[PDB]
Amino acid sequence: WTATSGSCKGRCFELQEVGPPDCRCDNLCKSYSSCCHDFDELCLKTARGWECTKDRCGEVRNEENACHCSEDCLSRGDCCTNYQVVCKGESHWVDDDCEEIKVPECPAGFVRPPLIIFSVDGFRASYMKKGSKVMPNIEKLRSCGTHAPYMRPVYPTKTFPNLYTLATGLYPESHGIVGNSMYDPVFDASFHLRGREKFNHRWWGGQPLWITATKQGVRAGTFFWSVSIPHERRILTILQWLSLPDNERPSVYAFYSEQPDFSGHKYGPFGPEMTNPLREIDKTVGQLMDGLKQLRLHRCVNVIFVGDHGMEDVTCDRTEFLSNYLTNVDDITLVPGTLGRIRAKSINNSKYDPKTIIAALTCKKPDQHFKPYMKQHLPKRLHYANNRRIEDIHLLVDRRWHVARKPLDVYKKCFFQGDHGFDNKVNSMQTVFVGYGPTFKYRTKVPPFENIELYNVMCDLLGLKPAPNNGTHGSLNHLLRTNTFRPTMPDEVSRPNYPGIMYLQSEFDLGCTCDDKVENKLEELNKRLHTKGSTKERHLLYGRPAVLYRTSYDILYHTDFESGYSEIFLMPLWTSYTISKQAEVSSIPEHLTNCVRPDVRVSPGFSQNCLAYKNDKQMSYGFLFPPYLSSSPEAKYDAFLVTNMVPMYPAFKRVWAYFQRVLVKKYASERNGVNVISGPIFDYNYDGLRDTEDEIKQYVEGSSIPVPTHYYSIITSCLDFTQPADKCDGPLSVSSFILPHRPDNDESCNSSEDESKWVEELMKMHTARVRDIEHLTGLDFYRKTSRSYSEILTLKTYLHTYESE
Ligand SMILES: *[C@@H]1O[C@H](CO)[C@@H](O[C@@H]2O[C@H](CO)[C@@H](O[C@@H]3O[C@H](CO[C@H]4O[C@H](CO)[C@@H](O)[C@H](O[C@H]5O[C@H](CO)[C@@H](O)[C@H](O)[C@@H]5O[C@H]5O[C@H](CO)[C@@H](O)[C@H](O)[C@@H]5O)[C@@H]4O)[C@@H](O)[C@H](O[C@H]4O[C@H](CO)[C@@H](O)[C@H](O)[C@@H]4O[C@H]4O[C@H](CO)[C@@H](O)[C@H](O)[C@@H]4O)[C@@H]3O)[C@H](O)[C@H]2NC(C)=O)[C@H](O)[C@H]1NC(C)=O
Ligand SMILES: Cc1nnn(Cc2cc(C(F)(F)F)ccc2CCC(=O)N2CCC(Cc3ccc(S(N)(=O)=O)cc3)CC2)n1
Ligand SMILES: [Ca+2]
Ligand SMILES: [Ca+2]
Ligand SMILES: [Cl-]
Ligand SMILES: [K+]
Ligand code: NA
Ligand SMILES: [Zn+2]
Repeated sequence: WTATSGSCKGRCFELQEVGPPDCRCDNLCKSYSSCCHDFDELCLKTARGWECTKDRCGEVRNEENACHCSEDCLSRGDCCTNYQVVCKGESHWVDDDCEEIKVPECPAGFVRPPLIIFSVDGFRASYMKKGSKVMPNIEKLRSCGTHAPYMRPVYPTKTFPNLYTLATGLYPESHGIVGNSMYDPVFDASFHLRGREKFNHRWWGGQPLWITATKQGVRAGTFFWSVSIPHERRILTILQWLSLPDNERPSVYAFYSEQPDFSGHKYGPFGPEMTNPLREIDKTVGQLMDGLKQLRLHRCVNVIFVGDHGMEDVTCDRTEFLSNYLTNVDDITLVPGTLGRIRAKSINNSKYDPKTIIAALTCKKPDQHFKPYMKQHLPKRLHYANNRRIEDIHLLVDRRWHVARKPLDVYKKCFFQGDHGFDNKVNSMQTVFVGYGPTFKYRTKVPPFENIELYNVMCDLLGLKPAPNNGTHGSLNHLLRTNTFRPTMPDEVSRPNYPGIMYLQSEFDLGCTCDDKVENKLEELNKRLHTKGSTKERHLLYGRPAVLYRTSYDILYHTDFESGYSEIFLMPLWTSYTISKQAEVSSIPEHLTNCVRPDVRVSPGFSQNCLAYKNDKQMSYGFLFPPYLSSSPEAKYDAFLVTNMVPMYPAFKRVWAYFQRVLVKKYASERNGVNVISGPIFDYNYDGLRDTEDEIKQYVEGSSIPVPTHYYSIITSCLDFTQPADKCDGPLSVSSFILPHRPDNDESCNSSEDESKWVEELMKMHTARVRDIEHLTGLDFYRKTSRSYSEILTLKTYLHTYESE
């Protein structure tokens, strides 16, 4: 019920929302069907349009008009945005030369520069260059302020997940808005774009920026706007709030445009009909900037122009149908389109089996345009699994395609030419970032970054402490002139032991053998020095990683590599080695094919054993430092130590051996040397975070050797590739991966072919940030470099995406 007989007199676009049954006057009342009877008349005036004309200048105030051109309008805060241009001889903001804003130039009574977020739906990154001739206001913000060539959205690349990620700094799996449509099985409730369930606060987790501000005594505008409020009135409303008295006036605001998304769905991303919507958005930016200039705020406010996601070419004829794969198609519910999510149609059907659905969808047609996954097997960089609202079965859809259940779903619902939602590394899904104002840098270009990082910066801009989030605070300090956040490196929790030779060979009963019984004072002192760390500066280039949790581990030194060996997990947490451009690749000699050697620094009780691998018919083993890259025949014996061994499915050994034998050397040739850090990851509950011992679901048969869910590598070199990796004076360059440790290669449809046709393609799909590996391992990397900590934070968030320009 609503008692719509109240009135909006003196309450238009009120900031405090009122409780039913009392009628509402706020910027969402229309969406709730709750506005007072007189809201249109009083709050949505349109008379005489949105621009002053020569004949209106100095008019007698008429309160019926949409905006004003009378002499009293500046003190009332309600002039048309072009008033000073038409009536007082001023220039439009876009026509003024740009001039560095070195300090905030704010009216008396402003305690801090306000922040205005101008958000645009569907604004693809390439529009900034391709549309620049028709967007002069936007082009000025871009060239004069701080800009990235693009900003990476979160997966799925849909509207609600991305706007709420911008507002919270959280991945969708943590904030709870995991699509535009959702079913929550604990609530037994469905969330949709249309309708009222989405207004229930239980869907929306974390803490959005407007709440963070309000809790810390910084007042906020209401961010949301009902679709029927025209853009001109949204801008006039912001400008009027900015004229409130000091104690009532907000410091943070948002504008939202449904364009260019709305037209992009109809016409495709570059349809000739797209020029007009871009023109219209630019005009809206111009109205805001002219309006700020009238209020003497144009060199006081920080403005962010940001998009949620891009737009791709997608038509009805590029649809794959599950009815062409499944016998049982009526026993499933599909969330369809640019991703798929599958669950049982009925919880009472005991003949539902996910294994058989997955198998019927795997590599069945030669050009198949989607790939099925159990959600825990999705690339870790997507962070798309730890939420009961994400269905176990997921379909990753190729760019330009849709998936649907049956053909009748597509013609009883071609209309559309654009859509979005695909993998967030796809070029067409990238969106925009520009920052302009006293707190941003002047004429500065910054590298691409992820939208999860912006909440921290918006908090910095307003002097707020951010709520706990998935950004890396300090990684975007290079965007800011002032208000930088200066973090300290985390303290190491566990210090290592440095074991010497403590065990005789006969103390070990591991069931291992090696043909190594082959015998010098020159070379003996030498090998002793290598075991005490004499080559460590070559192989550990950025210091040892720090262990940020409580555990027992040993540092082990060798000629060609250094490791941190866990006594609890019975394997290295990390293994570090450097491969120069000149390094040579060799084979594993015939006599050493099955060689595994006891490590006399590490007790039998804290070692793996060969017998377990023999008896486990599914599990084999591999090595973290590759025997192929040994510096000499004698050093090669170190690579077969039981302390360098890790458990590997034979199917995974195909991937790992090609990485180690072919790819590492290729990268050293291309990059002028590389430093490699490799290791295991355990994430059995798919939360993106290091497992404790009691979370491990699988062991090598009959032993306490835990099986990793994934294997990582971090590959570092000099950004100036004219210097070798091991003698680099300046910034670094990195690429990393987190490969799933699977007992089959079903993910790779071309795996019966030679590794040269499919392994590198797998690795590119599973590209990762250093920071992703940090979360998964409890390790902290790059502790000892010549670089500033903020620069290192930026390096740790880099993602190598393998898309062209
Ligand atoms: C990205 O950044 C975020 C934010 O920093 C990281 O997420 C945090 O990670 C922590 C660990 O997973 C987690 O800490 C736990 O908090 C529990 C209290 O949680 C409530 O309170 C907070 C604070 O206000 C709130 O934010 C939470 O909100 C979640 O849940 C509601 C719905 O209930 C949602 O609206 C919201 O979207 C959010 O959901 C997400 O997180 C939850 C987990 O909290 C997931 O289940 C969802 O799928 C979704 O992803 C909550 O309202 C606290 O109770 C925990 O303590 C347990 O564990 C410790 C171990 O130290 C143990 O000592 C305790 O005994 C206790 O265990 C008991 O409960 C167990 C389970 O019932 C039981 O088995 C035991 O036997 C015990 O009885 C814990 O400290 C923190 O909540 C989240 N925060 C958010 C916002 O998500 C995230 O990790 C980052 N991602 C990456 C990859 O780095
Ligand atoms: C989602 C989402 N998440 N966070 N925001 C706010 C936002 C954020 C950000 C920021 F700075 F982060 F970039 C910028 C702009 C907005 C406003 C978005 C807006 O104006 N739209 C119209 C209403 C629509 C339906 C709706 C109406 C009402 C409600 S609710 N449940 O809050 O009443 C939800 C969705 C949602 C889109 N939107
Ligand atoms: Ca959108
Ligand atoms: Ca985990
Ligand atoms: Cl969705
Ligand atoms: K075996
Ligand atoms: Na295969
Ligand atoms: Zn859209």
